[PDB]
Amino acid sequence: GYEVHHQKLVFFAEDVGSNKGAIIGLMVGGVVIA
Amino acid sequence: GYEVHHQKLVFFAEDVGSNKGAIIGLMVGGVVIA
Amino acid sequence: GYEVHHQKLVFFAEDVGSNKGAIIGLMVGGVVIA
Amino acid sequence: GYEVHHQKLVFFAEDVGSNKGAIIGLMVGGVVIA
Amino acid sequence: GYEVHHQKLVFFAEDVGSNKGAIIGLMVGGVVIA
Amino acid sequence: GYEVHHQKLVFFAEDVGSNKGAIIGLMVGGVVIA
Amino acid sequence: GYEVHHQKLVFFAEDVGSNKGAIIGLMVGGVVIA
Amino acid sequence: GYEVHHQKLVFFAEDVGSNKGAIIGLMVGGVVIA
Amino acid sequence: GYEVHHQKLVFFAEDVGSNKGAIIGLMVGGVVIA
Amino acid sequence: GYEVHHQKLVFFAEDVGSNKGAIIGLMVGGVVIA
Amino acid sequence: GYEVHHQKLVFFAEDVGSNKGAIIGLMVGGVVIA
Amino acid sequence: GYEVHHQKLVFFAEDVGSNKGAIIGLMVGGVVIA
Ligand SMILES: CNc1ccc(CCc2ccc(OCCOCCOCCF)nc2)cc1
Ligand SMILES: CNc1ccc(CCc2ccc(OCCOCCOCCF)nc2)cc1
Repeated sequence: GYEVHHQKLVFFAEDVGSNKGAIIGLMVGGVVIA
Repeated sequence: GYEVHHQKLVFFAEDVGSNKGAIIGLMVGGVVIA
Repeated sequence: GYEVHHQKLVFFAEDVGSNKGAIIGLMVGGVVIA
Repeated sequence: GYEVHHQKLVFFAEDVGSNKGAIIGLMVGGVVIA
Repeated sequence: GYEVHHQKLVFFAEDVGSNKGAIIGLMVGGVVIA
Repeated sequence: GYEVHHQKLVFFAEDVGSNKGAIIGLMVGGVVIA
Repeated sequence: GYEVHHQKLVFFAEDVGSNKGAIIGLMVGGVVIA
Repeated sequence: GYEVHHQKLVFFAEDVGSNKGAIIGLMVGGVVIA
Repeated sequence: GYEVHHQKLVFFAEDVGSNKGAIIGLMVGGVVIA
Repeated sequence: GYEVHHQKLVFFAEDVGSNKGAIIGLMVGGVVIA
Repeated sequence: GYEVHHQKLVFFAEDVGSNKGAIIGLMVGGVVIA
Repeated sequence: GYEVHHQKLVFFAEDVGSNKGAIIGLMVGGVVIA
């Protein structure tokens, strides 16, 4: 009697342009110097 | 008698332009120096 | 009585253009100097 | 009574153009100097 | 009573053009100087 | 009662053109100077 | 004039014994059927 | 004037014994059936 | 004026004994049936 | 003015004994049946 | 003004004894039946 | 102004004894039946 479907997970749906910095979807630990 | 569907999770729906800093969707620990 | 289907996980759905920095979908540890 | 199907995982769905930096789908450890 | 099928994992679905930097699908350790 | 089939793993589905940098599907250790 | 040190992040400090279920330190997306 | 040191991140500090289930430090996507 | 050192990341510091299940430090996608 | 050193990443610091299951340090995609 | 040194990455620091299952440091794709 | 040295990557630092299963440092694709 269990049913799971059509989940959805997005990080950056739209466009990413002319980036000159640091774009990170998921970070664990770690250092960022933008 | 259980049913789950059509969930949805977004972090940045729209556009990301000319970034010069640090954009992070999910961070655990870690240091950021923008 | 268990059934899972049609999950979906995206990091960058749209386009990525003229990047001059650091774009990272998932990072564990590690240092980034943008 | 178990069944899993039609999962899907993407890192960069759309196009990647004129890149002059560092684009990384998944990083463990390691240093990036963009 | 177990069955798994039709999984799918992609790193760069769309096109990659005129790259002049470092594009890496999965990195463990290692240094990148873009 | 176990059955697995029709998995699929891709690194660069679409085309790769006019590359002048370093495109790497999977890297363990190692240094990249793009 | 900036200095950060001696941070610390733990998920399971003590012991984990005779587990018969699902113990997960950090989960993003994904389904768990315990 | 920037200095970061002596960070530390642990997932399971203590012992793990007689496990009969699923112990996962970090999971992105994916299904677990314990 | 930047300096980073003595970071540290561990997944299972202590011992792992008599395991009869699935112990995974980091998982992306993928199914686990313990 | 940049300097990084003495990072460290471990997956299983301590001992691993009498294993009868599946111990995996890092998994991308793929199915595990313990 | 860039310098990186003395990084270190380990998968199984301590001993591995009397294994009767599947111990894998890094897996991409692929099925494991322990 | 770039210099990298004294990196280090290990898979099994300590001893491996009386193994009766499958120990694999790095696997891409492929099936394991322990
Ligand atoms: C607030 N809590 C917190 C906790 C932890 C952190 C950072 C942890 C970390 C761990 C490792 C790392 O780098 C690994 C370098 O591995 C390159 C090996 O390269 C091999 C070439 F052959 N960086 C950072 C930050 C904050
Ligand atoms: C409430 N929002 C929400 C959002 C998302 C989710 C789940 C997302 C997800 C994505 C992928 C996945 O599985 C990937 C299977 O990849 C195996 C490929 O194996 C290759 C063998 F060769 N599972 C779950 C749940 C909830």
